[PDB]
Amino acid sequence: AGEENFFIFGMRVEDVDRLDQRGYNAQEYYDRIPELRQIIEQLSSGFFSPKQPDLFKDIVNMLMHHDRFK
Amino acid sequence: RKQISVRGLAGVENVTELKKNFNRHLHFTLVKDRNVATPRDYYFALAHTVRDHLVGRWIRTQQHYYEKDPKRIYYLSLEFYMGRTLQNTMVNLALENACDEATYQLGLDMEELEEIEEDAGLGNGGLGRLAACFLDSMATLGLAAYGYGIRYEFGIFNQKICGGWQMEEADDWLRYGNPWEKARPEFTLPVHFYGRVEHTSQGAKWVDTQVVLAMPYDTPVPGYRNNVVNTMRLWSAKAPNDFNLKDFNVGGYIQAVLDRNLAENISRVLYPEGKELRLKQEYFVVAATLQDIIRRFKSSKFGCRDPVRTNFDAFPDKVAIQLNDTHPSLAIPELMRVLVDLERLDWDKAWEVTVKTCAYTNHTVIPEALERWPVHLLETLLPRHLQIIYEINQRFLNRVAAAFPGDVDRLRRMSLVEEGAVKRINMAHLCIAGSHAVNGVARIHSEILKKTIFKDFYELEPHKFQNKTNGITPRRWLVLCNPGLAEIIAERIGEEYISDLDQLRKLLSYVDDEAFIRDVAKVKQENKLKFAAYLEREYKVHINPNSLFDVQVKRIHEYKRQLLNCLHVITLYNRIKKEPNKFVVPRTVMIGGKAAPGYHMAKMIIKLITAIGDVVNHDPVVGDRLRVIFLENYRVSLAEKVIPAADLSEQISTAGTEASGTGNMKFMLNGALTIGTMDGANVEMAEEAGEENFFIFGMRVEDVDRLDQRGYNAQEYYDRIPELRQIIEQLSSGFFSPKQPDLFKDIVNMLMHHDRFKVFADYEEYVKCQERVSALYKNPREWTRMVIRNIATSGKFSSDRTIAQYAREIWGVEPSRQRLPAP
Ligand SMILES: Nc1ncnc2c1ncn2[C@@H]1O[C@H](COP(=O)(O)O)[C@@H](O)[C@H]1O
Ligand SMILES: *Cc1c(COP(=O)(O)O)cnc(C)c1O
Repeated sequence: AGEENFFIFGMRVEDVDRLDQRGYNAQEYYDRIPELRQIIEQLSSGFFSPKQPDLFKDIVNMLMHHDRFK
Repeated sequence: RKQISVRGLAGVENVTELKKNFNRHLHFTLVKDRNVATPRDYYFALAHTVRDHLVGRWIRTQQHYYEKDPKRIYYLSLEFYMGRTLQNTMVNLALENACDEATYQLGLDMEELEEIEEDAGLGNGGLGRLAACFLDSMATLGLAAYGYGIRYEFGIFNQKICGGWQMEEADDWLRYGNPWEKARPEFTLPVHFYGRVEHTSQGAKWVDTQVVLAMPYDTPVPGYRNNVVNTMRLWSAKAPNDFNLKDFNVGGYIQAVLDRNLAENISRVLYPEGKELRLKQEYFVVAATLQDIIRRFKSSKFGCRDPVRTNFDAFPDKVAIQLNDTHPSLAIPELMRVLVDLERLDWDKAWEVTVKTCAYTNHTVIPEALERWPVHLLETLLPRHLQIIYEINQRFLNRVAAAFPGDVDRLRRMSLVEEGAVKRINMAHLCIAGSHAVNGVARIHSEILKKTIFKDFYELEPHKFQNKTNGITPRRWLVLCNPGLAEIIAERIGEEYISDLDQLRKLLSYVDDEAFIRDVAKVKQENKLKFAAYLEREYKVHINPNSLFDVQVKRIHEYKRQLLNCLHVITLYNRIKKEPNKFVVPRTVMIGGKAAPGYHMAKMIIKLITAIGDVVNHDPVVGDRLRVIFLENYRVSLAEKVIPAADLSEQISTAGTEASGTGNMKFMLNGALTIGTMDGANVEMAEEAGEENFFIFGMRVEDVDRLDQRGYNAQEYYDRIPELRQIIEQLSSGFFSPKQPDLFKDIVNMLMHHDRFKVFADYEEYVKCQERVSALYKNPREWTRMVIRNIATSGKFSSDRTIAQYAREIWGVEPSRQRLPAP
């Protein structure tokens, strides 16, 4: 198709291998990236869940603290 | 009739009498003979000779509570880790010397026979050890208490270590009788299941329910020389046996041979998810129990003291119940069903009584571990019950609303009905609302309840949330298990300590008396001495008596961290090998404890410990400077051999996790220095003994939240600490596992990339605090004066203190070490 003709992005295999080697910490991205910080805090307040705000709690921790898939 | 008395049948501290009794029971109770008796047999001759006395005073005490009619207390716990009765009974009734002599004059040795008893397998860990202590303290305080649980027939598993892997065999401790128990077929009760609630005219009726029988078994519990003897009453489930033709359900189909075995295995085993049997086991223990509880309120004289309704108004004056952990919560709506539906009160006169009866001990901190049953699951087998929980719920949320008006979100958090995919009933929140007292079991713990877990229950009900720090009996865990240290502490200050433990501060005088200090150190030389030997006799190893007996006995679970301890032992191993001729204090590291089946991490840590064992214990360069031993089938009678022998108690969990920890304590009283993190019951020990008599280390709860805050990243500790990096690469290459290199792949990876508990983080600090430990062991007079200071301070940890605090601030009765009359 041609590389231009394709929206191919993000990490390739090397960088994940290299981030597994240098330890991946999810907090560090959260503290820089500003709309991210914002939407995680939205998920915890229970923006997207008023009746059980608490409900998405495990998606947060999964990400925040223990995500294999980056 | 008056002619039929307890009276003529004894001689008590009398050799010749007990030798006469022993010969009857061997030949008339046992219908055995000297020409035929086993060791197993001479302990049922002896245990029966020691039981006569144990029951004559039970006869007397129970009559004594009917006549005195004291408010009664009932500890509802699904696990009583009793474990070995001959000696606690011999020493709580003071017949040990007289017996030792009788059996001795007969020509058997009493110690032989003592070891044939298999531990009374009705328990599992913390929760259930505790309950067992509280019975010896509650009898001793002359309180009219009771212990009610299930009699498990197969306990929980016995641990076998085969191929350095854990094999779970079955505990049929019930194999040749348990002489300490009495079967009462005649008080069998219906426990009801499934069914439907037919609401008729004046209420609702719970119709069409399967019935299971609850048979009781009575085990007398002797207080310490105060002549009381209470009861632990456990229930054995049993099938109805109409199953053949009587009912016209069978004949044509006995596929309900099933009903029969699903019923018997409520009493078959301990547990060990939302399982229909766990709830069956919970309801079962409660219900047959609440009919004995209400029965005695009617029959124990109070049938002639009715005044009005044989009133259940006089019920919280004269009965008291304890929910020891959410495993009896159904006692609360089981009681509201008995009062409203079966008796006939209105729902407030029924609730007043229930909330004025139930007090519930807590022992959990993490949300994730509070009890929560699915409501459909309560619909099918307990339909009336989940109707009564919903009543409770409506009203409790209307109270809450009277109080925090406008807040809906609090209402939707405090309710007993949790919502998600699969709605559940917060058995935690049931317990709190149906109670006049909630209490953690250690100060840091009770406060985190009020602060973070149970908080909206404390703004609403502040007064309710107390605490009553855990404690241990001194009789099992110092006299019985340590006659030697029992002996020299008697020399310098006499008995009242055994019956009054903060009286051990008197020992702070002797801190520098060279007699004392040779004698505390000598008693320990000899406790280690015999344990080196069973570690040869009953299992195998070459122990060096003269080493730092480093022990760690915990639930083999990730957060308890025997992988922090595995890393320090690989680090001594490496050290002693890079430099074979440096003086490093010789150690015997010993770890023991059960996995609990199917937990794969745990089962791999038990193998890790034995892999390391095999390597260091066969490395010739090492000699006896280092040995790693896995103790197998840790249970109450090992705990009583290993604890006298320990010099270092390793109480190392992640800062913030242990809620308290009953064994923390067992060690202190037995003179062993504690290495451990600032959490649980370390917190009030490092306060009682003064911090510098303690080896407190690591991260504090403070800096664990902090670590989570900037995100713990294991690899950075990996990249600075050079001995760590070394052990990780040893684990992976299969230095410890040569035939399968890749065998510890999971543990490694765990540590390195997803350890919820921050083992690496406490690795520099822990190796250095141990360096300071071997340093102080290298100087016998100061390590012994630390020890004297930790023993002198044990008092804040008697179960006699804890039980007192129960009797006075929750159950409302008064302790008494006064002797009851009897025989
Ligand atoms: N009405 C009573 N009068 C005197 N002693 C009693 C009475 N009821 C029970 N006991 C004693 O208490 C023991 C336990 O009673 P129960 O609660 O029926 O298991 C009995 O074995 C007797 O020793
Ligand atoms: C006291 C005791 C326990 C308690 O475990 P902790 O780690 O101390 O809470 C466990 N097992 C036995 C045999 C005990 O006596």
